[PDB]
Amino acid sequence: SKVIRRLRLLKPHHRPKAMWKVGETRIPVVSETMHGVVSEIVHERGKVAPLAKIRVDTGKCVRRELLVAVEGNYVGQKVEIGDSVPVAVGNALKLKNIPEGTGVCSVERRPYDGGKMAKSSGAYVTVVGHNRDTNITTVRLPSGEKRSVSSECRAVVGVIAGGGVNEKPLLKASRAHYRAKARGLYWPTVRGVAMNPVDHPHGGGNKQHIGHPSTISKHAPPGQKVGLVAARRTGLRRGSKKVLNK
Amino acid sequence: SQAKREMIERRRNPRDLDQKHQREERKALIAERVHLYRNALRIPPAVYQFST
Amino acid sequence: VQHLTHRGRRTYNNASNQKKIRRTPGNRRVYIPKKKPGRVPKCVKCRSKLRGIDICRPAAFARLRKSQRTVARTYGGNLCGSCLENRILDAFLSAEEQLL
Amino acid sequence: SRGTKKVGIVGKYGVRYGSSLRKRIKAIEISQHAKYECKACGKTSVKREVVGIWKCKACAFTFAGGAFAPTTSAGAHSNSI
RNA sequence: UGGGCAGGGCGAAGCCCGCGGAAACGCAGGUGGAGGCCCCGAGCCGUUCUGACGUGCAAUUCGAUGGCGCGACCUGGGCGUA
RNA sequence: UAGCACACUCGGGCGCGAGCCCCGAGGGCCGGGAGACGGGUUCUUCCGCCAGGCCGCUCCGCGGAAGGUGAGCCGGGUCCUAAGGACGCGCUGGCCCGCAACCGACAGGCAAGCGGGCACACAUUCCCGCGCCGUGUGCCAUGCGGCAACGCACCGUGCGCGGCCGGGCGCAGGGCUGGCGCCGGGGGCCCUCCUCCCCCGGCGGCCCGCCUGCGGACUCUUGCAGCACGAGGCAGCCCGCGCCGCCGCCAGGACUCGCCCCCCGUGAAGCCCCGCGCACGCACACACACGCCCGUACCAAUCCGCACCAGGGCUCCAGGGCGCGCACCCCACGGCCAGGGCCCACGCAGGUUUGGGAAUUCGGCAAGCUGGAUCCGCAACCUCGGGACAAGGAUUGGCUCCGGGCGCCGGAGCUGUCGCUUCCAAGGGGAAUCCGACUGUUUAGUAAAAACAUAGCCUUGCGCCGCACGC
RNA sequence: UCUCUUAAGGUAGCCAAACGCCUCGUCAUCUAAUUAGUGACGCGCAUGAAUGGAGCAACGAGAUUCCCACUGUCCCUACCUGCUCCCCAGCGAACCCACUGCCAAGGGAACGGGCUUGGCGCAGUCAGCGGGGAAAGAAGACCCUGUUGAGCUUGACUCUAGUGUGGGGCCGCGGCCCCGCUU
RNA sequence: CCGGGGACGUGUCCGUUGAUCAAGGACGAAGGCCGGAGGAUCAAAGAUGAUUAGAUACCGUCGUAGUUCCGGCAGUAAACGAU
Ligand SMILES: [Mg+2]
Ligand SMILES: [Mg+2]
Ligand SMILES: [Mg+2]
Ligand SMILES: [Mg+2]
Ligand SMILES: [Mg+2]
Ligand SMILES: [Mg+2]
Ligand SMILES: [Mg+2]
Ligand SMILES: [Mg+2]
Ligand SMILES: [Mg+2]
Ligand SMILES: [Mg+2]
Ligand SMILES: [Mg+2]
Ligand SMILES: [Mg+2]
Ligand SMILES: [Mg+2]
Ligand SMILES: [Mg+2]
Ligand SMILES: [Mg+2]
Ligand SMILES: [Mg+2]
Ligand SMILES: [Mg+2]
Ligand SMILES: [Mg+2]
Ligand SMILES: [Mg+2]
Ligand SMILES: [Mg+2]
Ligand SMILES: [Mg+2]
Ligand SMILES: [Mg+2]
Ligand SMILES: [Mg+2]
Ligand SMILES: [Mg+2]
Ligand SMILES: [Mg+2]
Ligand SMILES: [Mg+2]
Ligand SMILES: [Mg+2]
Ligand SMILES: [Mg+2]
Ligand SMILES: [Mg+2]
Ligand SMILES: [Mg+2]
Ligand SMILES: [Mg+2]
Ligand SMILES: [Mg+2]
Ligand SMILES: [Mg+2]
Ligand SMILES: [Mg+2]
Ligand SMILES: [Mg+2]
Ligand SMILES: [Mg+2]
Ligand SMILES: [Mg+2]
Ligand SMILES: [Mg+2]
Ligand SMILES: [Mg+2]
Ligand SMILES: [Mg+2]
Ligand SMILES: [Mg+2]
Ligand SMILES: [Mg+2]
Ligand SMILES: [Mg+2]
Ligand SMILES: [Mg+2]
Ligand SMILES: [Mg+2]
Ligand SMILES: [Mg+2]
Ligand SMILES: [Mg+2]
Ligand SMILES: [Mg+2]
Ligand SMILES: [Zn+2]
Ligand SMILES: [Zn+2]
Repeated sequence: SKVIRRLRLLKPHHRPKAMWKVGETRIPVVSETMHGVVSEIVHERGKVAPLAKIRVDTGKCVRRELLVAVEGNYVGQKVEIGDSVPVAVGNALKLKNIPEGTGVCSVERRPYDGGKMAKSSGAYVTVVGHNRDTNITTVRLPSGEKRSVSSECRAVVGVIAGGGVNEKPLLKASRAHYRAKARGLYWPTVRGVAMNPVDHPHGGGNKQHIGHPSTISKHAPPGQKVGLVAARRTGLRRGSKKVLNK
Repeated sequence: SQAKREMIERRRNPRDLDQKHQREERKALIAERVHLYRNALRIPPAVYQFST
Repeated sequence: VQHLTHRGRRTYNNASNQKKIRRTPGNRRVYIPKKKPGRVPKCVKCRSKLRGIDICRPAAFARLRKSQRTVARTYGGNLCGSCLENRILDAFLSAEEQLL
Repeated sequence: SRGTKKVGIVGKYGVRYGSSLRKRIKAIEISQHAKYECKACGKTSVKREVVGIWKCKACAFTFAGGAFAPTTSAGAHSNSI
C-alpha cells in the first residue's frame, strides 16, 4: 500500500518555515545580573503566546534578547536576568533562588539551556521543593508531571502570557483553517476510516469501521503506529488521576 | 543558531572546525587536546622514561 | 472617452506601478507614473507624527537639503519634543537620586 | 430598540453553531472586545491588539496579558505576590 | 511575492434621545454596520434538460436552466514534494 | 455523397477574370485598444499569384524582393534579499544531514522623462522644447534665528542605535469622468420646426490636521468618544491635501490619510537610504567631464489545443440613456459584415393553441405560474438568533399641480378601449417525512450526494518536541 | 414463579425507518380507487446508544409524499417563424466492404441473401425511412478455463525494514555490582 | 485586612421622614444542571458476596456521577415555631 500520511508528514519539507520565527527565545547566559528594558511585546506567527523583546544596554554594546512574554510584562519594564535577582514577575534567575510554590515559566531543562518547559500560552511551572544538598529542584510541569531539575537551571518568574486561549471555541471551520495555516498544522484531517486500504490501516470497506483493535503496540512498525499508539487504557475516563494511573 | 555557535565555542572540539580555512586552527586545537589526554592517561614506563 | 493604456509598460496594480491621469493638450488623457507615497516620519518612542520633516520618497528625501530632512534640536528626527524632554528629565532625575 | 433579548453580541452568529456554543463564546467575545482601564494612565482605553497583547490606545501603554482578558487567574496570582 | 472579485437586502453589539420605573431595569424611535448572513453582477462551477452535438466547433464543446460569487475563494510568477 | 460562407444591399473602380479586393452610399452588428507568457518577422512597403485560404480572389497572417526594432530616465543585468537552491568542505561504503561561498524576483524592495514633432512602419529611445538622475574631477567654509512648535546655513566619512508593510463597511478627500447653465473658437446640416449637430477651452495667502505659546475646562463625531498626562478659544508652527493671486454649479469616480471594525490569521526580508548618538575629517553647491550590456517591430486568424478549432489563456482602460446597478436593453467611441434558389417530410431553436388541467409520466421531466418597488399583513415552530419576501392583500402609466425635511418623498386632480415592475429585468407557494447540523469539498471526461470536511465532543502517546492552552 | 445457560444477556430510546425476510405486515389517515406518503402498533428475519442512540430550529441544485396555483405533460393536436433539410455553382471526405435480386416453407451448426421446393421481381433512378442484413463499433468487461496476472487483506507460506532484548568489541582513572572522577 | 450588624448609653442631629404589601427585585439547605479546576473519604447508578420463599432491598465489598472549589443556572424542603 501507499505510505500513510503520518509517516509522510515526518519528512522535513513539511516542517514550519524558519522565517515565521522572530528569533530564538533563550534566557541569556550572564555572569553578573543583567538589567534589561522590555522594548516591545510582539506576536509570532502561529504562536498564541507573545514574545518579549528585551533590550539590554551596557557601556560597551546593546544586547537584544528575546523571551516569551510573561503575563504582566509591559513595554518599558525593567527586567533583571541573573542568578539571584529579585523574584518579581518578568525576571529570570536560577531555581535555587526561586522560592517554593511560585509559578515560573520558560524553565530550563539543563542549565544554561535557554528555557524549554512552560513556553506556550498560559503555562507555568510550580516550584515544589529544593534539595539543597544535591542541588535539585523538583518542579510541577503543566501536564501535572513532577520533574526533577537541577537548581542551576534558570526560569522566568510568572505565567506565560496569551492566557486562556482554550476557553474560546472555534465556532467556524475558517477559524480552525487560519489557525492551522499559521501554525503549519496538517488540516483538515480526513479520518482514516473514511480512506481506502491503500491509504491507511483504518482504510476499510463497505462500512466505515476500523476492524481491528486501534490500540497499537509501542513496538509497532511505523506505518502500523496509527490510532492509539501505546494506550494504557481507553474509553471515557470517569475518575481521578490516582484511580486511572494505577 | 546562536546558542549552538556558542555551544561549539565552549567545547573546543576540533571536529567542529570542518572548513578548509580552519585547518591550521584545527591542528593547533588537536595538538593541545592530545597533550591533555596524553598526560591524563597512565603513561607506561617505556614512554615515561623519556620524560626524565 | 479616450481609454487609457499603460503605454508599453506593465499593467499590474502594484504599489510601484501606480499611475495617474494627465490631460494632454489634445483633449487626450494618458497615464503617467504616479510615484510611491512618501513615508511620514514618526517618533521612535511614541510613534506620533514628527513635524518639520518633509514627507517624500526615500530617494527623493535624500535629494532634499539637509535642513529639510531634520529638526534642529537634538534627537531631531528621532524623538518628538515631548518624548525628548521626558528623556532629558529621566536622565537628570535618575542621576540626582543616584547621588543620594 | 434592543434588537435581541438574550443573545446580544452573539446575534452576529445567527442561528448557527448551537445555542450552548453561542452561549459559551458570548462571555469571551464580551471580554476580548471590551475597553479596559489603563493602569498607567487611568483611562478606559485598553484594547486587545492580538491574542496576548493588550495596549492602551490613549497613552500607548502596551502589556502582555491573557488571551481574551487583560488578566487571567493564574496571571493575577503571580502578580499579587 | 504579486494580483482579482457590481449592486442591493437583512440590521448584531455599542451609542443617542423619549417614555415607564422606588430600584433592578423594561419598551419605543433613531444611530451604528456585525455576520464562513440573504438576492445577485463580472467571473467561476457543472444541478437538470438525461437538451444540442455525438466520423462534433470540441479526443468533454455548445445552449438553456441552475449553484457559487470578499472566500475554508480564485489567480500570475518563483519555490518545494517524483 | 456526408459535408463546407449562407446581414447584407446598390453603384463605381482597378483588372484577362470579381458575391467576397478597393471606393462611395444604404442597412446592420460588436467589443476595441494597451502589457506579460507564448509566437518569431507574422510587422510595413513594393511586386506577385492561375499554388495555399473548407468557394472565388485582382486580396491575404500566402509567394518573392526589400525595409524596420536607436534609451543615463522603459524592462532586466552591472543592486538587494524572499520562499528556496547550492557543484565546496565536513559526515559517509554511499546518501541524508551539518556549515554553507555563491545563487534565487522581466509583477517584491527599488536613482531619474514628460509634452509635442516626424514617420511607410518604428521612437517616452530619433527630433524639438523643457527637465531630471547618477558618476568622476576640480575649487572649502568651520554657522545662526525663534520663549516654543521649529526655521535655516543646497557639505562629507565611519560606527552604534533605530526607521517600511493586513483586510473591511462607512465618513471625508480624491488622479479623473459626466451632466447642466453661461461664454468662446472650429466644422457640418436644415419643407416646416429648432441658438440643429459634431469637435475643441513653481510662487504667495488660506484651508485641514498635528504640535507650540497664552490660558484653565470643556468638547465632539455619520459613528465608539475625547479631556488636568491639559478642553474649547486666541495667536503661532509644521507638513500634506485643497482653494484663490502671480468660467460657475451639480453628480460619479480608481485610489488614499485617520478613526472604527476583524483575527486562537496580527499581515516579509535584505540592500540602499534617512535620522539621531558618538567619533572621524573635511567638497553639497558651483564649474567641467561622462553615462556600460541586453531587450525594444508586430500578434482579439500571429499563442496552446495536429488547423484561420464555437475550446483554453495572466494584467489594464467603458462615454450617454434607463435602472439600485461597470445587470439587461438602446446609443456613442473604436472596429466590423465571407455563396445562389426554394422553403416537402423529419428535425434543431422559438412563438401561439378553444375546452379540460397532471387524467401524462418512474417522477410535474420539460414547460408554465410567481417576479421590481411601495404600503399593509404575516402562522406553527424555534437553538429566541430565526422561521420570513412566511402565507396573503392593495398599489404602480402619462400629464398638470400642491406640499415637504427637495439627488428624493407625500398628496391631489386630469387622462387612456382597465392599462401601467407596459420592453427588459425579475421568488411560484403551502403541509409533512428521510438524511446531513450549517458555509464549504469531491469522482477533470457517466455519481455533487445522505459521501468528505467542519466546529464540537472524546480517547491515546509524549517533559530528549514546535515544549502540554503544545505537538 | 421455576429452570437452563453466558463475558454480558439489548438498558434509555427508536422502528415494516435509507435498517422487517415473511410483507403490498395490521390499524388509522390521505384517494373514486394508493404495493406510494404520513401517524400509530412492535416477539424488531437482522433497531439501539461517539461502530454513537434519540432529536429537525436553521440550512440543502440531496431523497420522498400531499395541497394550492400553474401550465401542450396529456386529452389531441394544430398553426406560425428562423435554421437545417431539399435544389444549384465551386470545394469535397469518412465509416464500411468475402461476394451480394427479393420472399415462403423445409432441411441444415437446431432463426438463410446464396441450399431444396415453391412464390415473385428485375432501365438498375430521386427522396424518405429504420423491419432485416442475427448491421457497424471493440480479439465479451459477465461467466468459466489458464498451474497468466495485478490491486488489496489476513489466523496463508517463507522472509524482511522498524521497535525492543541479551552477550561481546568499543584500550580511562579511583574507591566500596555500587559510588565517585574526567581524560 | 475589608465590610456589616444589633442591643445598650447619651441634653447629638433630622422631625413624621412611618406600618404593611399586588407588581417588581435580591437572597435562598440538600440534590440537580452548565463551563473550568480538582478528586482523600463517602457514595446514587452500576457491579458483586451474602440473606431470603423471592430480594431488583436491608448486611459486606467495590464503584461512577456526585460530595470539593471557582463562574453561573436552578429556586425547591417537615425552607417548621407546621404559628
Ligand atoms: Mg471511500
Ligand atoms: Mg494496510
Ligand atoms: Mg476499515
Ligand atoms: Mg460511520
Ligand atoms: Mg492487523
Ligand atoms: Mg511595442
Ligand atoms: Mg522642514
Ligand atoms: Mg453567503
Ligand atoms: Mg444564489
Ligand atoms: Mg470541481
Ligand atoms: Mg451536399
Ligand atoms: Mg454571418
Ligand atoms: Mg496588441
Ligand atoms: Mg501585412
Ligand atoms: Mg490563386
Ligand atoms: Mg561551474
Ligand atoms: Mg523589478
Ligand atoms: Mg533626451
Ligand atoms: Mg504600434
Ligand atoms: Mg486647543
Ligand atoms: Mg452605462
Ligand atoms: Mg389549452
Ligand atoms: Mg401526477
Ligand atoms: Mg398512466
Ligand atoms: Mg398518474
Ligand atoms: Mg423543472
Ligand atoms: Mg408575499
Ligand atoms: Mg415555513
Ligand atoms: Mg450538507
Ligand atoms: Mg464526474
Ligand atoms: Mg454531538
Ligand atoms: Mg427495548
Ligand atoms: Mg400504504
Ligand atoms: Mg400519488
Ligand atoms: Mg457504549
Ligand atoms: Mg448501527
Ligand atoms: Mg452547500
Ligand atoms: Mg452541390
Ligand atoms: Mg425465408
Ligand atoms: Mg431458389
Ligand atoms: Mg435511397
Ligand atoms: Mg435495420
Ligand atoms: Mg475473447
Ligand atoms: Mg492445469
Ligand atoms: Mg446548592
Ligand atoms: Mg451540588
Ligand atoms: Mg462539573
Ligand atoms: Mg467504599
Ligand atoms: Zn514622542
Ligand atoms: Zn493608558
